[PDB]
Amino acid sequence: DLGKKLLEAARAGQDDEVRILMANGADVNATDASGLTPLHLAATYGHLEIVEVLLKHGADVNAIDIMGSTPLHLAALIGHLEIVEVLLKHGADVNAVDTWGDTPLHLAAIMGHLEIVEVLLKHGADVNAQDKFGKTAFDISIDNGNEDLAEILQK
Amino acid sequence: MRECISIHVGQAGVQIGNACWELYCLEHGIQPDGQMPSDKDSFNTFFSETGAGKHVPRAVFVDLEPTVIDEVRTGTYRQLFHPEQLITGKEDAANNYARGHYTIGKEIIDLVLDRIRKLADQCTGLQGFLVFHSFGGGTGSGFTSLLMERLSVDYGKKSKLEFSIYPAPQVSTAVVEPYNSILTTHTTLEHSDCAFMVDNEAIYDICRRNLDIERPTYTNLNRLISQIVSSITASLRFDGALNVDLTEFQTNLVPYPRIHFPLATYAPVISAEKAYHEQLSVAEITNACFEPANQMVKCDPRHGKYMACCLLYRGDVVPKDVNAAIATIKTKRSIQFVDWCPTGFKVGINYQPPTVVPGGDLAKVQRAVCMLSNTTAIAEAWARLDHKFDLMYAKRAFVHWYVGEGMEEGEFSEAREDMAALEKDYEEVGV
Amino acid sequence: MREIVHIQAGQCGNQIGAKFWEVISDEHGIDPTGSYHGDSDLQLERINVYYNEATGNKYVPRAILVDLEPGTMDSVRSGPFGQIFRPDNFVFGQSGAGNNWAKGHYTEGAELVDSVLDVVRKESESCDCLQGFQLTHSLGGGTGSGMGTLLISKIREEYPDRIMNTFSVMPSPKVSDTVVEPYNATLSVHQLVENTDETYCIDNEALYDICFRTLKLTTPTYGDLNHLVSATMSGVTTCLRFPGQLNADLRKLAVNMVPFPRLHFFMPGFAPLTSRGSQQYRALTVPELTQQMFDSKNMMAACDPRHGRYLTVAAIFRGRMSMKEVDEQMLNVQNKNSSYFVEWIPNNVKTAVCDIPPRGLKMSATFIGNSTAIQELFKRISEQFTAMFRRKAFLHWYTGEGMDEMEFTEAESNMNDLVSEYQQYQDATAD
Ligand SMILES: Nc1nc2c(ncn2[C@@H]2O[C@H](COP(=O)(O)OP(=O)(O)OP(=O)(O)O)[C@@H](O)[C@H]2O)c(=O)[nH]1
Ligand SMILES: Nc1nc2c(ncn2[C@@H]2O[C@H](COP(=O)(O)OP(=O)(O)OP(=O)(O)O)[C@@H](O)[C@H]2O)c(=O)[nH]1
Ligand SMILES: [Mg+2]
Repeated sequence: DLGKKLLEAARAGQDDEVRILMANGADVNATDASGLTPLHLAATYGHLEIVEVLLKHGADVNAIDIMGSTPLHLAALIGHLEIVEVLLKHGADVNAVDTWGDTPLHLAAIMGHLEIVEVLLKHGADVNAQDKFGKTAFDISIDNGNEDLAEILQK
Repeated sequence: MRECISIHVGQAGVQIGNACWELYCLEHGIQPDGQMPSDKDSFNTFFSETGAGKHVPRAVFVDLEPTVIDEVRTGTYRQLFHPEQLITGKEDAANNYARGHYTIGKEIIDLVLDRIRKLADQCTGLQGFLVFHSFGGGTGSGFTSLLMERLSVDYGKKSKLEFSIYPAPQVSTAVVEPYNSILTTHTTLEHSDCAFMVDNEAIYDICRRNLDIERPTYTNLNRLISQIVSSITASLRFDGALNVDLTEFQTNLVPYPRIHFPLATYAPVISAEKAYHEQLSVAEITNACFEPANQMVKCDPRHGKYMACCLLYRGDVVPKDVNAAIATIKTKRSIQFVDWCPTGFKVGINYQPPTVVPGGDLAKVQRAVCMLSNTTAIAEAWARLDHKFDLMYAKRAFVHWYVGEGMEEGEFSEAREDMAALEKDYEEVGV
Repeated sequence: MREIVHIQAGQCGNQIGAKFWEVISDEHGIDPTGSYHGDSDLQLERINVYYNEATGNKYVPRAILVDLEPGTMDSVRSGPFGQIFRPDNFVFGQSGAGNNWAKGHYTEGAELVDSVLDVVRKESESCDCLQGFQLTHSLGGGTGSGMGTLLISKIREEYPDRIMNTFSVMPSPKVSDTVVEPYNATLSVHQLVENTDETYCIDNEALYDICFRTLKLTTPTYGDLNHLVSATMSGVTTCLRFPGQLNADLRKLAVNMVPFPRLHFFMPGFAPLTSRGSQQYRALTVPELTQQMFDSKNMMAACDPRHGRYLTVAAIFRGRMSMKEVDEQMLNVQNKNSSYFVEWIPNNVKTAVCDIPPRGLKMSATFIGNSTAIQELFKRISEQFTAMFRRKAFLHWYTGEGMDEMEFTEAESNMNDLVSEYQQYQDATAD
């Protein structure tokens, strides 16, 4: 099965191996045991080129894993701003909610990726979105004392 | 001769001991090298004599660190003390009672006992020991209580008198000082026959207004403390009729062995800058002995009852002036004694004026008086300590520092219970 | 209690550690060659605390420089005092850790940690009265965090009675946007809770905020942050390098500042806040220095003290100033902000005054506080950790080095209990 090979080729960042497996019929939307797609692992490990070649060959930009994490969730969490913009331009749900109530704005705010926060707000991120604990991205900024993030959310 | 051995534990005990022995030599006319030109009687209770006419104090200086005692080894009285009587460790108890009692203190206690035994072997008839130590220090509380326990075994018949430094926040160096104070009081209670507390706050305040010292330091406090301690031990080093030995201290001031904390009051305390002050009369200094602001421990004897009261005068004091001044106190002021005690004032007069130390903040006085009284109002000082103990112990704060140095946590409650019984002991006497 | 063995692990540990030696050597009058060049006796009174006297008035810093990548080997020598470090104390590895906490704690760092313990033993056995160890390191990396905590555990197992002090640098996305740093910090904090006696929380989040907002530095560099660190490390260690009575050693400071074993993470503060290359007439008054020490914009950790309660506080004042004025301003802030101090620990604020101010300053004020508000710092790292751990992001980097996944949950559980402990004592009343 070439799905497990494409999964690890997308994680390791082997662009040439991703293009070869795709031509050999590898499941682009294959999932590991956690439900992670090659687009998930590509967006997690900062492989922008593999992210683009995946979306160009039928990758579900809004695929969710077992915990409901989208590639935008992980890209905003790890802080790959370039992958975040590419995912958003390909139809990524900016307000996707995972199993913990977190939106891509929540993870970008918690991790201090202020530039990703500004891009998510520009693309329609719901500031009123609450996690499972009743906290919004603005609530996290106040609770953590992150004044720089609070001013960004106030625009 | 009925000799007395002084023991100075910790920094407070050593520094105050250094000020006391400086004052003793000045009172007895002893040069810093130990030579006294005016004969070489009664001063022998505190000083031994060598073949070369050198008078060595019967003093032991013990500290778990050498910094403070090295000042005595390289001070003005470097040649005065026996060099082997200056015992130092390398690591202090860190403000931990358990360190000075259970761990670090055990590494030097047997050496301290052997050096004390060497001094006791030079005594014809040892009275006992005067122990100088702090309440809040790890050594002054931990090692002292351990030393008091050991002295009770090797010298069961000898008397043990304490000069204790009550903690005060203005000069305090540790937050666990209420712990160390309560822990050392419970373990020393049965091993001490008489303990003169020195409230650092009372001495601090007297230095502030009575001496016009803005920020008093240990030097200012120790010079005043040594003035009071010398007034208490003057009867042991001079001829007299009141408190001639350590046994009389318990007989006159200690009706029950548990309530052995007499309140000391000294008067007058005049700044040296007012050298031309008018000489205060016997009645004025005697009335100042009942003013709460002249006392060594912050309390209100008007709120308590007297079980004993000794008046030790120094200087131009005619005994008929004491009786007249005492007859006015008994009549004018409502000074209530306990019903089971003679409503009387024991009076001892040393007709030599008090000696002022050069460099001190005290002025020369023609007459002074130190009042030793056992009043139930000193339980207020215990209450202030026990409250600070209860506030911290309720949350078990800083307790881990003590259990980590070979001390079970039950000793905290066992010491706190004994203090609750001590406060109760003051209640059954005066209601 | 005199000599301290300094250790610096990782890039940040050696960077802020070299700045520590550069700052205190200037205060002690020690030039990079190791000779004395000052004109004050207080600079040697306790010079053996951090320096070893070598040959011909040469003071070699008792420091050990550790790292996994050899790039920092030439980085310290490129500095001013790079030649003052002993070449024997340079224990560096072949390959770095790459921000992998497991690489420093289990694989690469564990392979080289035995070589560091050899130099630690060589410096410790050359100590007359070693009081403990101090370690500068960051928590976000792999060497200073993963191996630093391993060095702490192995040194504690070898010297259990010694004080384990650390200058730990908390990570922040404002300074380094590396997402695995919450992993390394949480695993390190789990180790610091069990194996250190005193930890100075130097939060990079607060360092960036002071430079960006207060100092008005648009682009603050590591030198701008380390300027605040070196000023803090010099202030918090003032009582250890100069003659004093309060907190003069690592254990007495720990006994006074650590009421509970796990709550040993201090919030340091410095006043006045100054940037390098731009110092101006400070002329800060004692009340201005007092109000700034307890201000949140002056805290080295991004925590609002007004949101928590002070368990213990040690204030250090440097420079020539009125001792009485410091006592009044200290008692005034405690009166004005009475609700911000725990009531069940009386006299929990301790004040020390040193006559030697730091470089380029006439008046200085250093704050050392054990505040329950430090949970805000731990909660921020916990939320960043939980955000990463719930998605299992980059978890293979750690488990690939033989590290168990349950160690992540155990570290997160322990830090969550630490936050719960601070909140528990934040809500406790005297009743
Ligand atoms: N009056 C007076 N009090 C002192 C002096 N030195 C210390 N104290 C007080 O004693 C307490 C501290 O105990 P120390 O005597 O310094 O300590 P120690 O007995 O040497 O114990 P460790 O050093 O902790 O092992 C505090 O309450 C101080 O205010 C002094 O010279 N005079
Ligand atoms: N304040 C301050 N933080 C620093 C400095 N150098 C690194 N850091 C912080 O330390 C963290 C990274 O740890 P480092 O010390 O660089 O790493 P290390 O301990 O050398 O470990 P490896 O490089 O992974 O082998 C990040 O949070 C950086 O912001 C410095 O000079 N000052
Ligand atoms: Mg001491």
